[PDB]
Amino acid sequence: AYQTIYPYTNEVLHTFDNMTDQGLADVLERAHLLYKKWRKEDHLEERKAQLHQVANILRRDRDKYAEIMTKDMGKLFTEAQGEVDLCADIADYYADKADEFLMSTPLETDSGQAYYLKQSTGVILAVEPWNFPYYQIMRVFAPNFIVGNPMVLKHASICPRSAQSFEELVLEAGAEAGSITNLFISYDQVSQVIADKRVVGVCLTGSERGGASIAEEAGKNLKKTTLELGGDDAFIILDDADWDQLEKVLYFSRLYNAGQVCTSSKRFIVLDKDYDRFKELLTKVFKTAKWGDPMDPETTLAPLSSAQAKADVLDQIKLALDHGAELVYGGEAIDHPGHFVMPTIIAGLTKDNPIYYQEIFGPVGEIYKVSSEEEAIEVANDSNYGLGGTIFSSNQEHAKAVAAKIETGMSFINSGWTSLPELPFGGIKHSGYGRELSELGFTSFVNEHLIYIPN
Amino acid sequence: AYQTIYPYTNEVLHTFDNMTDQGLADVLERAHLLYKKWRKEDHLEERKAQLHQVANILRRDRDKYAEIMTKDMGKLFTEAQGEVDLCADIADYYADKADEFLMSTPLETDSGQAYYLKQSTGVILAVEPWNFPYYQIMRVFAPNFIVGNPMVLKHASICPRSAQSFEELVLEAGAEAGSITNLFISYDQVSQVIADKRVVGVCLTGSERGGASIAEEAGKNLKKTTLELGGDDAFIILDDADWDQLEKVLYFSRLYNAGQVCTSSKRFIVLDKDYDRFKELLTKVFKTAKWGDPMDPETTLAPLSSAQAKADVLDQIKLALDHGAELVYGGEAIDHPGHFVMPTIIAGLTKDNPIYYQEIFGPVGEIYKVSSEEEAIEVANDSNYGLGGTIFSSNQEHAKAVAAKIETGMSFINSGWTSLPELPFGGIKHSGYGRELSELGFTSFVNEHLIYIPN
Repeated sequence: AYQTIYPYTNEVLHTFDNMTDQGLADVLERAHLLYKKWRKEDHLEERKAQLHQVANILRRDRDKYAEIMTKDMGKLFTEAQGEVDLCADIADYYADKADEFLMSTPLETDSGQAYYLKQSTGVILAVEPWNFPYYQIMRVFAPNFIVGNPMVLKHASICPRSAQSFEELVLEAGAEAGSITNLFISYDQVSQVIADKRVVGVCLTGSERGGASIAEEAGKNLKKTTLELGGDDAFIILDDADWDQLEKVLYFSRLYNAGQVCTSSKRFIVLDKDYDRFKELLTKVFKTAKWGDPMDPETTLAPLSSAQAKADVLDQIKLALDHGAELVYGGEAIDHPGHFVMPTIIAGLTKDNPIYYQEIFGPVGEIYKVSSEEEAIEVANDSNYGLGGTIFSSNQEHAKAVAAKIETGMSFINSGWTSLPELPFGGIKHSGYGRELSELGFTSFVNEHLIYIPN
Repeated sequence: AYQTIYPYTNEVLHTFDNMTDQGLADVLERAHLLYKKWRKEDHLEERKAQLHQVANILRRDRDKYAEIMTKDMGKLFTEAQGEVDLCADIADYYADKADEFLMSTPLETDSGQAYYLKQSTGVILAVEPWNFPYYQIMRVFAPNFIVGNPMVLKHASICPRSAQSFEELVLEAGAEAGSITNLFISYDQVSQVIADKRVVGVCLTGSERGGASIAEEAGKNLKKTTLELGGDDAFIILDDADWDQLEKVLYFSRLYNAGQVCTSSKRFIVLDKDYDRFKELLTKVFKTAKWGDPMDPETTLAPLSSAQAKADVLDQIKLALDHGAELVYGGEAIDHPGHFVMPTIIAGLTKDNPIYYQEIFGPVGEIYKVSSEEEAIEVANDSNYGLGGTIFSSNQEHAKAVAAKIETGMSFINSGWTSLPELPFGGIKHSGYGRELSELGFTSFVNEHLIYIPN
């Protein structure tokens, strides 16, 4: 069912009706016709203006959209405001970059005249998750809208107001109906969407189980995909780390969005010499957490997004301890109807402990002790994931050199993750493939169309 | 089932044994360790030199490799020599472009310093087809070898000597064992390879049946893919076409490789006024075909690549006729043990004739009648395919304008298809996704690895 249930109170705020098969067919036809219209007639300047207006309305109504996200999935209102801010920038970015990103590309050849165009292809299915309900949509809506690929959206079951309001936002901005349409549909209907010939690509952000299910169905139907999945990012503290600067980023690095971030700093990798010192430092930082009402500006730790999310995180902590890990800090129950998990730190994970290799989507710090920088890299790369990661080092060339040795899509130097419209975002291994944002995130579903005139 | 049967004589020339499970395990580990070696040690200049040496050996022994292809799958020896030539050029191209294509890319941001690296990812499975046994391998081996992604190859069951000799060629050039390894393996084993954690991407060229099977398995295992599939390219003759230039390219356009080309000119689209003239012109051209021994330099039409290929094409011709199409020319049996199909022209396909929308992988001309340029574009785009195509018009700017309106990945002006190392090759719809060749074909299985240093 599609329901808004506030994670702070566990109470129902909204219930939404499912889309019928005929409603879905009607939406796909409308989207296909819009694709054809944008191919036949030049409406680029209108779409650029409309995307700027999306950003404008997000600015005007920021607190409205921020609260919608908090009420859907529980995140701190301040974090949700920041998410709106980033969405504003992404929309403005792709509208501003439209002409440059759509320009024909000459090809060097002495055999004739050659270039390629960057053209729309059709209707794109976006499958997006609850942890960043707006940002994950905007990352794919903005570039696809600019090139002229209408979008249909299947969002998380627990953020239906976010999903519905996003469609409403785009219509409010003046975009033609069909530019994006939210689909309150079943998994079986999703399969039908993927098999529909009007649909020409699927972009997914979410879990690797959802990713595998969707990518399998897309492959069956010859549909191109991009996958933005989870991570188990290594935050590697080198022998020349600045420990003052280190302390200042730790809370954000693991506890932002209550740790429910694919690029959360999930595996801290620390040298033996520094191990006791880091245990104490991370404990100090985690102790500062104040859980409670995510609408309250004093609150610095949100409840998790659902009862199941909380259960799963608690079970993972328990699994870790049952297989020999050390409980360093926390792990005690929070007595409140909201889906709260207290900041918890574990260490002593060995390779035969399942949690050594599992992503924990909650506020769980993990400390991996290593004996050398070589081993730090080995442990960092001994992962089924490879999304982000951090290198902490006061020597810039040292930091860059270690970063290049990590098998991962992103390396953040002396800092936890961030995202900006101009920076490509994506991973390797079970973290997925393809890139979103920057110019790399513009061409995923464009037809690079060669035109060749031989001499 | 890996067996060379010469399509001219129907004689078995080679039977090969399948690779064992242990053999395959050993190959995958060798490939993985080679990936790690090339990550941890800079061997780019060695690989550049080795790839140039692959080109050197192909040049020196061109006739050997051409004959291998002819004997496997029946193509004209002269065409196979041309295929070798293109392979030489692709190899030299990626070796020459290596440093440019591998350069770090600075990213403009005022929030700090950012760049992304282009790094290898792991072992790539290439699944390749019989119609261009060497060229389809080289398109993916050359860029991946340069990147540092070792390759394992599953080739068509009917070109096993081509497949084995390609591995031998790379070894002869001095490349380290594991740079490419041919796999004589079952579909069971192919699925094993796709599920193996050491394998990080799958590139396939071939039919959409195999493409869908492979992409479905890749998706289930979160493995990135590119698909280069079939086409039903529209060759559109506009009202200002140069008919002398037109006559000169028609034979090649549909009868090169006996029509067994994803970018063959399968749908000729002609205006009412020109229809009778084109019918007799295409008939004139087709009657010049001389079938026979593909090793004989006077032979200008090869047998098809297998008994089943011939049977499939003959069945499609009959399906077309049974559903109301007109037999313009040909359609008569060639009495010979080889898999010969004579050049055949059909017309009068209607939208309820299945052949209107089917790819015929043989020497079958199809003439589609339209009453306007607008209708020609609509017919060209009314296709489950979108790989190549041709616009014929004396006004090249007009041809360029019309080409942009075609839903397809490539448009060839006043000419049939071609391929060059510097030109991207690929399609949309059921013709697949992704691009091979050019710099676009360099990055398919590269980790675009962001390094971000905030101020």
